[PDB]
Amino acid sequence: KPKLLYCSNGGYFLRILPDGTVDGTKDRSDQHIQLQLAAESIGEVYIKSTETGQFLAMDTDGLLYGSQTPNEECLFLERLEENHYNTYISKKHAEKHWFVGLKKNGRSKLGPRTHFGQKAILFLPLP
Ligand SMILES: O=S(=O)(O)OC[C@H]1O[C@@](COS(=O)(=O)O)(O[C@H]2O[C@H](COS(=O)(=O)O)[C@@H](OS(=O)(=O)O)[C@H](OS(=O)(=O)O)[C@H]2OS(=O)(=O)O)[C@@H](OS(=O)(=O)O)[C@@H]1OS(=O)(=O)O
Repeated sequence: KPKLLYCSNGGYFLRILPDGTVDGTKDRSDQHIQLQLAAESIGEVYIKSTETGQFLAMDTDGLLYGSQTPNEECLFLERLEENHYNTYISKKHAEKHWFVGLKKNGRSKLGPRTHFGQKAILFLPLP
């Protein structure tokens, strides 16, 4: 079943738009925020648009984008927190510790600027 991913940062909702831009919006009633993430392995996720069909990917520059094709850059790893919010990692760029993050202006974040402890790094699934 669907889920909205609520970022603690500014109270936005991860949004994959059809062109492939990933940002957050605070208009919970929007078509593109509905997200469906399936576990493809032990603590390994795939978040994907319920509407457009595309995927959450992060290129080798740290920019999260929407991909048509599930490809090596679509597996983020889930990791529950102490406060019960998640934290998704790029699996291709784990080494680096590049996460999924939104800024307080909506602009998605760059993997090479996601540090453990940011309020950006935390997302919390809602129905
Ligand atoms: O463009 S911004 O809007 O982000 O304007 C701020 C630029 O400064 C950064 C520097 O990078 S950082 O060292 O990793 O922080 O971040 C600092 O300011 C932003 C601005 O907020 S805003 O909502 O984007 O307008 C804060 O970003 S955010 O994560 O809060 O959204 C940074 O906070 S934090 O690092 O994430 O905790 C803040 O730095 S700090 O809190 O003092 O450490 C760049 O934003 S950043 O990449 O998100 O950090 C901004 O330039 S950038 O092109 O947006 O990256």
